[PDB]
Amino acid sequence: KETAAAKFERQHMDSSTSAASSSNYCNQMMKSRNLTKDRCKPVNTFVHESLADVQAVCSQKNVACKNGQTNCYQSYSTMSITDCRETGSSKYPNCAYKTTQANKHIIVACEGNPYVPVHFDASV
Ligand SMILES: [Rh+2]
Ligand SMILES: [Rh+2]
Repeated sequence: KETAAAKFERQHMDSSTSAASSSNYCNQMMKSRNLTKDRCKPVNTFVHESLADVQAVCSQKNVACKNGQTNCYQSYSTMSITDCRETGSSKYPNCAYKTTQANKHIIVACEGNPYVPVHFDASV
């Protein structure tokens, strides 16, 4: 089916835009990436960097993951990102999000061979 690596790309990668297309960005992107299908995914981050640059983080600063696993990695350089956060008045199926652009270090969890991002842990 959909690999963990492909799922990370669907849920977290948006290399096409340098920053959050618009105030509508999260409303459109959360739906189109199928993060609103079964429920409103409450929070989700999209990264506006090349796939190779995000895959390279698996080789960068090793940090503890929030769940206590050891396989998380923080980017040495800041990256362009968009945080999506479901609004207090959002009601499934009409999932509503606030769109916020940032330039932060990302923290991803990496797994497999090849060793690639499979979850988005945090930005700092
Ligand atoms: Rh820094
Ligand atoms: Rh700094």
